[PDB]
Formats: sequence, C-alpha cells, structure tokens
Amino acid sequence: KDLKGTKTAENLKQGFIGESMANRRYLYFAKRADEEGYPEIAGLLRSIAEGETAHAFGHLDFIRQGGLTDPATDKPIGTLEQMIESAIAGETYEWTQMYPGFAKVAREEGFPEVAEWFETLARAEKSHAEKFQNVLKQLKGG
Amino acid sequence: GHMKDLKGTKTAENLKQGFIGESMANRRYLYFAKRADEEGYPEIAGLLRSIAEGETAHAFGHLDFIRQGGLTDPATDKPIGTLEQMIESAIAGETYEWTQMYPGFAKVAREEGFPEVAEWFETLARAEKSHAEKFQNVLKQLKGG
Ligand SMILES: [Cl-]
Ligand SMILES: [Cl-]
Ligand code: NI
Ligand code: NI
Ligand code: NI
Ligand code: NI
Ligand code: NI
Repeated sequence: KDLKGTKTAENLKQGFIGESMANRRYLYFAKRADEEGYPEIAGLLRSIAEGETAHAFGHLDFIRQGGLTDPATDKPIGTLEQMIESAIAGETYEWTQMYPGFAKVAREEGFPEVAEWFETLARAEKSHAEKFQNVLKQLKGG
Repeated sequence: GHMKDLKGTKTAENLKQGFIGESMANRRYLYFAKRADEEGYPEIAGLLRSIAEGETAHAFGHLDFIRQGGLTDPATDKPIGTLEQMIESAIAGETYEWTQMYPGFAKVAREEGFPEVAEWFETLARAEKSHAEKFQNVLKQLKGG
C-alpha cells in the first residue's frame, strides 16, 4: 500500500528523529564513561549506538521505498542527486535562517557565548552548502 | 560565564532544536554516503562522511551548552550531568520506546495495512527492551560501586 498521508508515514519520521538522537546521545555518554575509566560501559554504549544506526537507516529505507520525503528537509531522497539536493536545502536553511536567528535570540537573552557558537555553526553550514553545491554541479553536469 | 542558567529561555528551546537537526544531519549524510559508495563516487562519499563529523561536533557542542546551562536531555527531559544520570536517561528513553512508542507504531501500521513496517516496529520494540535491560545491568554496577 501507498504510505503517503498515513499515520505510519508520520511514525517513520518521528522514529527517525528519535533514533538519530539516540545514537548521538549514546556516543556522547560513551566519552564520559571513557574519561572516568568504564570501558565496558563505554563499549556497551558504542555497540548499542550501532543498533540505533541500524534502526535509523531502516526507517529511511521504508521512507525512501515508500516515496516519502526526508524527515529533515521534506525533500525527496530517492536518487543520489536528490540526496545531495536534500543536503543543500538543509544546509541553506541552517546558514541563512536557523543559526543566525538562534544567535540573535541568544544575544538578546544575555548569552553571548552561546550566540558566538551559533554564529560559528552558521558559517560552518554555509561552507557545507558550498561544498555540496559543487558536488551537485558534478553530478548534474556529468 | 559557561554556567549561566538557561532554564526557561528561548535559547534553551533553540539548543534542543539544534541538537535534533544536527543528530538527523549526521544520520542522513552517512546514509547518503552508502548510496555514493555503491554507485562508485568515493570523493562524494568521503565528503559526506567528513561533513558528518562536522555535524557530530555540532551536536556534541549543543549537548555541552545544554548540560552547562542546567537543561535536560532533548530526548528524555532527564538531567544528563553525571554518568549515572546519562545511563538513567538512556534507560528512560529505551523504556518509552519498548513499552509505548514502538508497540503503538506497530499497531497503527497493522491497522493501516502495512504489515512489513509493523514487523519492523515490533523488532525494534524488542531491541529497545534488550537495550533497557543491558543499561539497567550497568546502572546497578555504578550504584553498587
Ligand atoms: Cl566498565
Ligand atoms: Cl566521486
Ligand atoms: Ni533504536
Ligand atoms: Ni552542515
Ligand atoms: Ni563560565
Ligand atoms: Ni551542523
Ligand atoms: Ni535503544
């Protein structure tokens, strides 16, 4: 059956978001176990994080096979070119809108160090966008 | 200045949203890299994997500001200051997933006529239950000394 417009389409999206966060969280936690001398705990966090990678990738497989869009950008991700276009769209949103906006709010609320971080990130995502744009030119132009 | 209280601020909400987006970016770019791999684009795949390391650094930095600002884990709304608290956050999210989120997703998938997706969600419910048990075993290690 067609997944478009179903609740299952939404649940694959929110499964993807949670899986993505779980992998990042567990690898961040592992580095604390590392410094404190808990190699078995760190190893378990790393191995379970591989599980969450598998989960996230499986959600994306169903999304792509179903003709659903990228959770992050609402752009198709069927072909490699589409995947690069999805990357460009996300990076563009981040540098032109999201991170500058976060920076302005941080400065206005009295958090200059957080604002500086968001402005670093905006410059980083702009750099990423440019790099991906150069890939798209290669792919689209053969 | 790193320990300024962020509770209640719009900046707290923005750090959480930034962490979500960074998390997804790393997963997406490593997924895309595998498509570039099979098709024979190693420079594209390598760029995707290197940019993914950037998004790891971003995500981890967001987590640093979240913890230092006295904020909670974006995924679980639990404190993640100490290692013990980090494992308790892992257990809380695993518990939500196996007791509620994935079983509910599987029921809706079956109702909507997606039995293959339902089977996948059921597999994941069992997986997150196994993860919860293994983290519970570790926590008992930490608290026992
Ligand atoms: Cl250990
Ligand atoms: Cl290449
Ligand atoms: Ni998972
Ligand atoms: Ni980026
Ligand atoms: Ni300070
Ligand atoms: Ni980023
Ligand atoms: Ni899990």
